[PDB]
Amino acid sequence: MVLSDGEWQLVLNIWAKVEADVAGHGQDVLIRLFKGHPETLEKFDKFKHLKTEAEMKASEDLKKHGNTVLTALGGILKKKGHHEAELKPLAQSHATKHKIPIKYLEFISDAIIHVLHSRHPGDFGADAQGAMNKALELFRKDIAAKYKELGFQ
Ligand code: HEM
Repeated sequence: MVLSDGEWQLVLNIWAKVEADVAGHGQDVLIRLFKGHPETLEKFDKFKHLKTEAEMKASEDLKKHGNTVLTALGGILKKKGHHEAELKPLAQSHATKHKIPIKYLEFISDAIIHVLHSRHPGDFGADAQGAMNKALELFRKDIAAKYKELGFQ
């Protein structure tokens, strides 16, 4: 389920803009995730104390984790169609340690798309949106395959 060269270029072109403020994007993504799907917040022992959007926005640890998430995703995206090594430890920890259903990965994928549109209305047009959908679909597909191996799928 392979992206074209042009599709990868669109993905990484918008991603280079994310990289001007990775932590801010990452915090926005986690806030969108937690507000839209509160069950996801409950998987984070270290964030479940946050009861309001303002509290989420004020948390420096949440911002840091947002940076961690998007920096790791950036690493995956820059490997384009060959991200096996980067994806492996992530699937492993999310399956066995953090116990994160694939469905929650769908939720965060949608949150990323939402945030990219919110912050970049002009640059993140339909072509880039579609290419980013495909890149995040491939991410989910490959994680789900590792989950299946490990009996978490
Ligand atoms: C784009 C998708 C995601 C990426 C790239 C990502 C990345 C990471 C990374 C790099 C870490 C630290 C290293 C590790 O433990 O593997 C981490 C930790 C963690 N992730 Fe994710 N993650 C993603 C999605 C999610 C989702 C959707 C959830 C929950 C709904 C989640 C829950 C957790 C938890 C609970 C930890 C440990 C947090 C702590 O330090 O207390 N992850 N994630």
